[PDB]
Amino acid sequence: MVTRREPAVKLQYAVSGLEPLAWSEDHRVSVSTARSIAVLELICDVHNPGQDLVIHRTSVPAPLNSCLLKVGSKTEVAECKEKFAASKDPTVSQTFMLDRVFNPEGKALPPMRGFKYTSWSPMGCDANGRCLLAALTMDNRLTIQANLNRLQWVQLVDLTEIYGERLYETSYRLSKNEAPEGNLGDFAEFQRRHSMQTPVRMEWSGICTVGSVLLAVLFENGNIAVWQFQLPFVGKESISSCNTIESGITSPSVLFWWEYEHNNRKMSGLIVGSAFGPIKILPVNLKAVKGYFTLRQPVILWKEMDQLPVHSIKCVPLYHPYQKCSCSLVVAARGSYVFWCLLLISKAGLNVHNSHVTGLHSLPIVSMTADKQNGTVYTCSSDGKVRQLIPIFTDVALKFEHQLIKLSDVFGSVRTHGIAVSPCGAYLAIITTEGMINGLHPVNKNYQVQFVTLKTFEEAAAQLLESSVQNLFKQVDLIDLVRWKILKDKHIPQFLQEALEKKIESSGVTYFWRFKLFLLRILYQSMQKEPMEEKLLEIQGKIEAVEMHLTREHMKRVLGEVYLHTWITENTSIPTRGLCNFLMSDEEYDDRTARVLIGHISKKMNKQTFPEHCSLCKEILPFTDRKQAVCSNGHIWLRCFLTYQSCQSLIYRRCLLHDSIARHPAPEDPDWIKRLLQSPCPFCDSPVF
Amino acid sequence: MDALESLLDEVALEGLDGLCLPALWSRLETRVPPFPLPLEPCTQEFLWRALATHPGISFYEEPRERPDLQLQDRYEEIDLETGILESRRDPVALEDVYPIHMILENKDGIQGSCRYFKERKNITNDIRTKSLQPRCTMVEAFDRWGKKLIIVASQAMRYRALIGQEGDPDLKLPDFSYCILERLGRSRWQGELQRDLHTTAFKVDAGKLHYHRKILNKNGLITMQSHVIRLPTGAQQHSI
Amino acid sequence: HCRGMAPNGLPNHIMAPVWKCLHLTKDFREQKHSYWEFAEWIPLAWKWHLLSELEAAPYLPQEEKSPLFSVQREGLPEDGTLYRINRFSSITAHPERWDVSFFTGGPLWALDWCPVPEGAGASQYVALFSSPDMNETHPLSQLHSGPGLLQLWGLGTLQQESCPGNRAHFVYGIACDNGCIWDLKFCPSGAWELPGTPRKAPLLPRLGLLALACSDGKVLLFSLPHPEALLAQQPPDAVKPAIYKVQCVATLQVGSMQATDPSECGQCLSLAWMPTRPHQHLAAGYYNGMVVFWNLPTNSPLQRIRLSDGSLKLYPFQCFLAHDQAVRTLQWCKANSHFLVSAGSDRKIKFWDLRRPYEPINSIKRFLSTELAWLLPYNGVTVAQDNCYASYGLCGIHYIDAGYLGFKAYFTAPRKGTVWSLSGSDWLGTIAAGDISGELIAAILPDMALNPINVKRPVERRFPIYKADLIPYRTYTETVNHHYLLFQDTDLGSFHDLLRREPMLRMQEGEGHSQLCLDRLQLEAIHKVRFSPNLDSYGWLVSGGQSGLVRIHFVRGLASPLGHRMQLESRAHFNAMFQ
DNA sequence: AAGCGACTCTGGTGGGACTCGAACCCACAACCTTT
Ligand SMILES: [Zn+2]
Ligand SMILES: [Zn+2]
Repeated sequence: MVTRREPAVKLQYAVSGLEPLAWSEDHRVSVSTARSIAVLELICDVHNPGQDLVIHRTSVPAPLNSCLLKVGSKTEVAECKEKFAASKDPTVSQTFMLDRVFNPEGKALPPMRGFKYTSWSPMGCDANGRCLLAALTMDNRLTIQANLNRLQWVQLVDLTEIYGERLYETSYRLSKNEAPEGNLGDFAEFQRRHSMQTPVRMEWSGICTVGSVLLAVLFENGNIAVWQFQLPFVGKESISSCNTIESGITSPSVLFWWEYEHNNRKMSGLIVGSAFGPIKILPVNLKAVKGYFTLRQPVILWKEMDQLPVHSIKCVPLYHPYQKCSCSLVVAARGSYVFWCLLLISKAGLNVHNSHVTGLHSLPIVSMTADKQNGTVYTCSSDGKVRQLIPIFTDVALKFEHQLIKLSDVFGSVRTHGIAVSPCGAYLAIITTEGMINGLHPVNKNYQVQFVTLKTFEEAAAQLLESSVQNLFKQVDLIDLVRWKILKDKHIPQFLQEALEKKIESSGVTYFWRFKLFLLRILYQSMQKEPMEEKLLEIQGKIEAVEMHLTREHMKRVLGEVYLHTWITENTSIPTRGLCNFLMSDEEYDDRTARVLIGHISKKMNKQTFPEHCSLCKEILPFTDRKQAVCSNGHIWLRCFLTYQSCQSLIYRRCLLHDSIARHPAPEDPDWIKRLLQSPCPFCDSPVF
Repeated sequence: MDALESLLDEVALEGLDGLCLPALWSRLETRVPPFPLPLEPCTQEFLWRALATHPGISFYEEPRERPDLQLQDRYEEIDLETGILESRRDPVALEDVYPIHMILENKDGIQGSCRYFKERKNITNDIRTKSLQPRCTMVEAFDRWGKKLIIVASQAMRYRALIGQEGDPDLKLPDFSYCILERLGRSRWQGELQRDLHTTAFKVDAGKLHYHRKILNKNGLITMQSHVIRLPTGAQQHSI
Repeated sequence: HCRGMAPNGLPNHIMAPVWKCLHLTKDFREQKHSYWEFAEWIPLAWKWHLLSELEAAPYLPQEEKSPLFSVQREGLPEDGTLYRINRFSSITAHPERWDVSFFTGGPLWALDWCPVPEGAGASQYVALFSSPDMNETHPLSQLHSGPGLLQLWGLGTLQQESCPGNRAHFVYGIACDNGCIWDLKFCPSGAWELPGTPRKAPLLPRLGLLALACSDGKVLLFSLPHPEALLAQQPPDAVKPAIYKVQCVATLQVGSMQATDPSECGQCLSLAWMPTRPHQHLAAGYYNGMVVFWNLPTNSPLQRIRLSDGSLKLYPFQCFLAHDQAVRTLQWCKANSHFLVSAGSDRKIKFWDLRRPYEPINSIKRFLSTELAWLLPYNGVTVAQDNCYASYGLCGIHYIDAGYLGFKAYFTAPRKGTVWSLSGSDWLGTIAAGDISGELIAAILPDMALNPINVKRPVERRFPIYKADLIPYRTYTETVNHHYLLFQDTDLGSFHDLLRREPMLRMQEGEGHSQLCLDRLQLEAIHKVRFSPNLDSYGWLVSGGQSGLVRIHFVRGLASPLGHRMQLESRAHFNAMFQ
């Protein structure tokens, strides 16, 4: 099952920071590196025959200016820094001069502007339908990044800048009665004012219901700042609150969100793990949203303080077959071991079980990933071992069974600096480096990202047919396995065709028509893009037929909403009569529901024309055809594939696959089409941006 | 590729030397795949607004009017014997529109060839407001500046046009190696011959061109073929 | 800047940092050492089994007698005799100058002073390892796992009244089946107690805790009894080389519970104890470049297991890939133990913050380095180079600031050969370094809070201790049969007229111009150098090398009234605390 | 005067980039080369 996928991705700069590889729900892979964040965007390319992974590459630049954590007045801090560095005590003086938090830049110190950590938001956080990237530098600049156009990442906000000012405005006191304004000239208070705002790691919540998302930032002193962002996130404008909770955990290493549901009651908390070993779930006692609620009291998952640093945390929702109820499985990397804890609400409240699955590695675990759909864990160490670790349900709680996957057999002797798993578990991505060659060191070090197939084509095909999520973009990594097979064998495997026809016959929801359209477009590319010409014409005819079907279903739904809201007698933003004419144009499709709907509409429609005009002419556009409109002067305007209005604006939206086009919403548009314009592309479910 | 992107792509496939307005229309008319619009005078105003409203495009007045482009078509593509010969059939080597003058060691990291890079002046804020509203029509712009109006895409757009979507933006190249890549880019479908690059584009030792070309091969930004030049001697020459 | 000349003949502005370092080191140890640690790890007589003569024979280093040598001492009449001494034997100290020389039977590759609390006035010991064979040489990439002997040598108490007529005594050794030892480190404090401590017959008073970096890839931790307590248990007629087979307190090795997969880490190359109370962490550097930390007290079932013999096996709590090549040397920061430095054969020096191991505080690429010293009062580290990549005439010894002060590297001493080993005296603020040229030098650093570029003539701050020459008379026997070692010793009694005295001219004609010799065994080469960490004997130094001779020197000119002042006040305080 | 801490002034080497010298290769005309 595990075999390499063809393109290795070369990295220009050293891999950098904590747990440096991640794979977003949006199929963008980020590697945090000394001079950038490289982002690898996986495209199920339907326009080319190449069997490789089509990886579009972008990067976030490293900052040009080093970040100073604000601890006082610009002069007050300067005299303090002189005092400590000049101190004749070896301890005070060397503690100041060695710790890079106090010294983010210097005369002979390398600048720490590369990236410490990165976290991907859920989808829908961006101004487009996409996810945001939270990025942390090693000089503690925490920033939120988005790729609004395709080409260039822009910083939306710097959260360290805001939080520094908000601490300064409260004299670094969280409760104003609780502490003095301690003198900055005391090294303990000086260190504290740095420690209280040095971010360790951060994680996004799920989407809270108007949408909202939280971001929890963990600080070295055990404070956590819970940011609340309004969605879509557009900058400082969307920051609805910041609230700091004092965890009290000493030397906190890692953070993750716990979110859980039982009896449709929502609950949530923050799980936090110390570098000194223990793991605890905090109740998030403060939040503004009304639909969620929070855990009542902290629960201790591991108490031992054995100083095995909790390097990573992941958790997955599960349904336990024998307890016959939903439960949450937590897995945490602790040194070379995996700690696991299963959390199960019952009539007793929380029932909790835990263990260490042991003997996995002879070196500490350098990265960990959870297969969200199964709880399959992967774990990795710099000796190049990767171990697949399968949760098996037990009459109470779990057992874990595990196996090594031989990267030696696919890449040879290799070092692995990180792993990530695709959102459906289709691929494992690995940061490979030159390994020890028969006990010799490699002379030259070159980081790469490499991919291996975790699933067979037959399992990817089956899981797409039985897909509960029923959106192709949620499953680009599975349809890429299907794509690879079709391009490799230049035919659609018969069992997939037969099963898909059975689904289209027995269910026929537009997801299966979208899946058919994908297979046929990849088939067309496979056969070199006159029996071959006859076959090309045949399957292109089939593509056009199913492409036409998906169009009718969308047009029917649009008119099936024009009929429901107040009649737009001015015909303001939809070519209603043109669409009615287009639907009535043939008797070939018998669907009475459309034919009566256009009856009711055409009864209600105004006798005034309200035609669409070509802006270069102020002459009518007839609405002859799906894709584009033309006028007597010969201008050609594309039509918005969501609303069929002509995209005459100098900027308009394009699908991720460029298979489809959409208009930008305007203030003249009613709310209901401003919502309609947020639909994914009707042909490929990709963001239309 | 979309029509509006195919415009901005063509502006970015010329180097840092950019385009004149008549050169731009010539580039769109000679494009492959074909440009979707008929490029009528009203359309040229629409496309001009698409440039002026785009924040990455920028506009300059150069000290002197640029020559117009030749018919670039390099190859014979016919034979009287069986088949056809697609060997190079030499046009007149008229004065090059884009002589090589590399922008070395630039502090902003922008790279390419431009003979007037220090001498031309920005007129972006004359052609558009800082709110990106266009201040001039195309006919007003060409009336006021003629061929002295030069259109240049931002470095980020220009470098993207050389590496495509699968290419890695983090890769810096030496200025000489970038200027080789840029000299390829503006040739579109009919790449420069390595013979011609060292003989007359860069005017260097073949060892120098090979050496600086190495990095483009190593990172895989370019593709190598043997090709054939049919001389007026009737004999025909091998070149890369 | 303090004017005038010290009575030892150095300028006061050159000596003034040395005098300051006494107070700074005393103030540190009062705060961050302790009088007792690891109270469970105490020696038991039944864990020390005495080997018979027949059983010890595989372990003893194989040369039964030293090379012939003679020692010439500056300004004395020439001796002219050739000495030769048996394995495990010592010449008598010279009556004026108290240098002692003893022979260990093989090339010395590890060496440390047994640390003793201030004022104790104890007997002073060195623990050392000398390889079994003079000419065999071991690859880095492979585990060795052979036999070897850990040797403990008593030097006497090194009081002024004790030094005339002193001799080194081989008190005992431990026969190890764990290959050669590449590093030795004692627990910095709290390991030693009075030999008169009343303990029940199974127990023995504790001399120290000693960690061994073994060439088979693990660290071994021993608790050492005082010799008299062993000899009281030992039979009276026993063999005079006391060779014991001893159970470890713990074996420290990389791995995990039930993880049968053998670690790639390879040989253990270097050690550092945590400099500060309670010394609970021990670090090691490995051939694969990882730095590995063990939490010595750990009860946790995930780190500690007890073997059937009752010894511990400890797995690490933290490891990280410090270097892309063998990490040859570690130093752990005394002033704040959140920080550590390492250097590896990628020829980078990397400073680490152990709270944040993902990126070093500072990486400086340099020449290939053999050992580091981190003197307590100075923020930077002094580095000994292997010459193979340095520009000719610029190879030597460099002090390098960790980076905040931003000074250029300070070229403390040019050396022609590779400096094999380096030791900084915290008490003296001086540094000593051994060369394949067979020369031992010492150097006084300036106060490195102040910019070194003002040090307009560094040569006034360095002096030779001795140089070994081969005098005619590729393998050991062919070299020994045809050469003898002329040791030339400096008059360390004072540094008057230093730059005109012949040992300095000899050294200065060595520096820069002399050519390295490669058609011989390098029999003169010095491999380890160690200043005493103890306040008693603080002015003493030990060194040894390819000859398997080990030599002790008192740097009388750097011993000082403040050291005497501090020794007596510490004696009084110690005598009040323990009686 | 004698002394000090910047501020220079002087010979020497390496780091990465790049000139260097060589064989290797095209396709043609010359014709030696063959039944
Ligand atoms: Zn028109
Ligand atoms: Zn689409």
